[PDB]
Amino acid sequence: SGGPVPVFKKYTTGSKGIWEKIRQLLTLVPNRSTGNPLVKNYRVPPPGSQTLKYKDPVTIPAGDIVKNQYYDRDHRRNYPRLVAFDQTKVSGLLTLGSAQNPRISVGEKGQKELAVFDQSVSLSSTLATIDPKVVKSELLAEGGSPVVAPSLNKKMKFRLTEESEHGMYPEDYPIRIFAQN
Amino acid sequence: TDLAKELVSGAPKELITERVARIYQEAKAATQSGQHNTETWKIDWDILNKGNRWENDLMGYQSSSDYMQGTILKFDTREGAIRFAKGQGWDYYIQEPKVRRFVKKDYSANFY
Amino acid sequence: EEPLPVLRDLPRPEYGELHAPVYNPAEKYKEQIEELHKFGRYIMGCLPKFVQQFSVWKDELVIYVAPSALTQVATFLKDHTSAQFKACMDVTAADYPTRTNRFDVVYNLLSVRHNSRIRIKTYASEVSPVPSVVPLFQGANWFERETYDLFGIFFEGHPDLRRIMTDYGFQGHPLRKDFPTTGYTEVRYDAEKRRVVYEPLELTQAWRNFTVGSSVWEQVGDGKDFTPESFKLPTPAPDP
Amino acid sequence: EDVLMDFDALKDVGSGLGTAAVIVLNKQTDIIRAIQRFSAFYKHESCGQCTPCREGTTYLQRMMDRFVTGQAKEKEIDLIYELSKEIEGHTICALGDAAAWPVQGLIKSFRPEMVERIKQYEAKLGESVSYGGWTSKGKVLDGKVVSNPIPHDAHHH
Amino acid sequence: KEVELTVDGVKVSIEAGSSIIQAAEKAGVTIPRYCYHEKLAVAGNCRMCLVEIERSPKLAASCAMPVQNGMSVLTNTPKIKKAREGVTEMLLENHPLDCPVCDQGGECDLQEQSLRYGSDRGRFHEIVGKRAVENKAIGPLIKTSMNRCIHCTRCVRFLNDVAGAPEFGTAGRGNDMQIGTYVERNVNSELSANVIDLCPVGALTSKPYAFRARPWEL
Amino acid sequence: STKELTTARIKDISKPDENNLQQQAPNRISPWSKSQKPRAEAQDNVRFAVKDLAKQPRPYAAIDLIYKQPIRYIEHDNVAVCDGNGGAQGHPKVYINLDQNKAIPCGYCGLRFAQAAFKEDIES
Ligand code: SF4
Ligand code: SF4
Ligand code: SF4
Ligand code: FES
Ligand SMILES: [K+]
Ligand SMILES: [Zn+2]
Repeated sequence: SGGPVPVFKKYTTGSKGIWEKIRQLLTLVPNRSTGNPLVKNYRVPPPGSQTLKYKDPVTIPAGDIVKNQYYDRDHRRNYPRLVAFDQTKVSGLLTLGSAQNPRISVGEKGQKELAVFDQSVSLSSTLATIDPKVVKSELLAEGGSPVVAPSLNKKMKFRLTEESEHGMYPEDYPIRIFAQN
Repeated sequence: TDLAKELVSGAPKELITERVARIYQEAKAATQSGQHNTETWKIDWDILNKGNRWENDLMGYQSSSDYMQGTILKFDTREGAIRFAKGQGWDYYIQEPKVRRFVKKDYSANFY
Repeated sequence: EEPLPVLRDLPRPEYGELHAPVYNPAEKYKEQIEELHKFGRYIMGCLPKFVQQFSVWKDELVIYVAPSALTQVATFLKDHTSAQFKACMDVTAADYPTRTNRFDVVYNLLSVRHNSRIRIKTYASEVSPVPSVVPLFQGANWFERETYDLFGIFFEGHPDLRRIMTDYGFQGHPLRKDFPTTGYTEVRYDAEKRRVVYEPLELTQAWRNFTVGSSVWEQVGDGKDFTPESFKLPTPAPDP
Repeated sequence: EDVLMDFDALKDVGSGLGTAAVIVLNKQTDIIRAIQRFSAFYKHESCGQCTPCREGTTYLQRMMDRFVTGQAKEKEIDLIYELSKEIEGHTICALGDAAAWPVQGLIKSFRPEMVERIKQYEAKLGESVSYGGWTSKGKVLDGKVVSNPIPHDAHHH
Repeated sequence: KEVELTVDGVKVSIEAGSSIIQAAEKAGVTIPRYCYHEKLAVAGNCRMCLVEIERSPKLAASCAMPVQNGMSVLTNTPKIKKAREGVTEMLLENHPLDCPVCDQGGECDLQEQSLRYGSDRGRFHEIVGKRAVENKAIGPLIKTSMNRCIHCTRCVRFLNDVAGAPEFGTAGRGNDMQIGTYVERNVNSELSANVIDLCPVGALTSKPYAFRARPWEL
Repeated sequence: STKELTTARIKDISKPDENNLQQQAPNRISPWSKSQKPRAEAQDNVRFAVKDLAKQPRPYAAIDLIYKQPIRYIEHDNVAVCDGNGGAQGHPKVYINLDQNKAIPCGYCGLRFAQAAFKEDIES
């Protein structure tokens, strides 16, 4: 956790000998670092004088010579097509059901019905004349309940912590720290 | 459409009086065999009879006083371009693209 | 009081060949696609008089309404408990001169309630006014002030509409496609007049249009179908 | 063991009775060099108009010569198999199909032999060879590949 | 006369005897090609226009296969896209790394089709090296860098048939096939320089225009 | 003179002098491009009226330097491979064909490669 750390465990220059004892006797919080980085540790091999020979990293499926056809991993051309649902298609889905839950006849009798919603069908009329169970089953939810706005993050929850856990300002300060839960 | 919409655009008067725009569809390039840049209609302005480009004396740049030299508009229907040109009150002229004439091509024709 | 480790010298993990799964990034939005589709339809059913159409892309739901349907749909999405979009984040536009109404005014609403975002699209022409949402959302005062400055859209009902970005007495609305990127004029300090004066534009190096060398081949295909299997009209099966 | 000379019975086991030039060998020979010689034959005899066989038959030839000396990598054994599939079905005349089948024949039935050849060369040379044959120190100096085993196996001539 | 066919679900009505690629180009489906030009005789050697026909195992050169009636033509099967990347991986096996110094840089069909239809990685690290050819001198107007030729015969078909200059042809066999004039002689036609536009790659470029501009500037 | 100082030549005529400020480069008199502006005309300008022409940048002309290199000669192979003698810090690897009886320069580096068997005729 983020508990206080002894000063000699931080990479900054610190006093030694008699001055260390003076520094601990006079400072308010003896484990506060001066902030001057250790000359012998900080950036000691400069970025231009390293020893690591860099190698280009390549994950196997997308960098392999084999089993690596580009059309498998060509996601830029598998983008979701843009589909706009007008009132007419909503009516057609509402009256005829969906592809998963068909409510359309078969053969030429069905092909008659689909062609009905192949041209303009205002949705105001469709709701006026249809089974009230359809709205409770298709349009609304859970037996007539409304459709709440969907959440971008179903795992977004919060909970209240206390200073013994979040380490920040005590209870008197006018802010509260929220965890995940 | 019918309104003199240019009176609200704040554009300088010279685009109405002194410049000529062109409505055209870009032609297919001889070098490459692609046929995609020739499917959208574009509007470009004619160059100026003087002061379109002149050599900067110091560094040899290409100075210009034409503020429409790097302005090309894009459309997807020919009518939208003409309607938009009409709305602004532009003195345009349309360049009808050429249409390639169909000729059937057969592998066997090399001997027959 | 042990001496500090030299983090340069401490051992590092060894890896052989790395493996990372390849899968379509658009798949992980699948659950979000259905729920926006349901909630998009819900708004249309509640207000068939206004919602022309609705569209879903990944995790973004758009509602397309007329200019005369703006205040109604905005109010519904603000006050309805199922969709409490109290916060309006963005008001903007876009210029498509090919269409009869070039300007396309877009609103983004945020629901801190249910952790959702919705988008309203409403068109406009150069002279046709659009209702102002300032009476509903006070945060649109400056977003509408900016759209007029850069698109010239008439906003009906705005308490104080004026230039916010461009100079005072600036002629023309910059983000319209017909407005050249370098504008029409430029300023300099004139010795005779003892003041900074405007002069017509004259570039020492004319802008170079490298955009002509664009691709002559179509670069991205027709796309892929990701509609939920509960929002497609069923195919009438053949008879015996 | 039960091979019966037919236009199709030999086809079931992947081969065929094309010109009935039945060849019988013994275990005291290296089939890698024998198949390599067929690859250098179809290359030298391909007319050279279709792209897959004008170039791909050179792709096979440039790789079997590294196979016959074992200067390759173990995964490159199945790399050349993917090459042979890129040739078949794309050419005008059946010479392209006839240049890829012998490559599959070596891989299909004599796979461990190619691996042993590569494992020999690792021990024989002492330093493992990367993709394409490049040793750790192989580079280009004043216009020639240096510090690397160059396979002058293109008939020299 | 016209035969009604569908290409990827798009109904096509063309004159009978036409090739598949013209039918596809009328339906809007784009079929990549190098060796097919709409003013030249049909050769079927570049093998890039391959499609799949419903009643066949064998891929069809859509630039050569004449159209049928009721035929179903596929162009976007995973089988086809595998073929397009295979062919692309073959043309670039011997192609030089010349794009920076190549006058065809921003307008080369071997670049745009490879970008669109080929893979994004190359699998050729061979130690023997690529094929090298000597540049042939055929006059003061055509600058030849024959390392870059993809052996598509547009130059040969144009000069023989359209231009009427039979001194240009393919000399050699297989991996040593060398477009040119065999002996050293200049190409003599008033229309000889149109070959510069037909050559899809930097093999034949303008000599007066050499090294002076890139196509995105103009 | 102003005859060599204003026209480009493949090779100069007189020996270049480093102190002559009118030369195109300190190691070359005449320009090396048809469209390169001569240095004599470039500095005959008002902006140079009160300058010190000896301190203006005068990099050594690269055309004269590159022809001071020897020709690489390849042994029993007609194809040279060049990569800029730096690998990942050079130019892309390009293969040069040496069938013709001449020294073919590299497209990027400008190094000239030939065959050993052709050296005697080339060195004539
Ligand atoms: S497949 Fe046949 S026709 Fe095509 S290049 Fe090879 S040998 Fe010639
Ligand atoms: S022809 Fe095209 S692919 Fe080949 S070097 Fe030139 S630009 Fe590159
Ligand atoms: S030189 Fe050009 S036009 Fe002629 S075959 Fe080669 S790529 Fe085609
Ligand atoms: S375009 Fe058909 S094979 Fe070349
Ligand atoms: K060319
Ligand atoms: Zn070089």
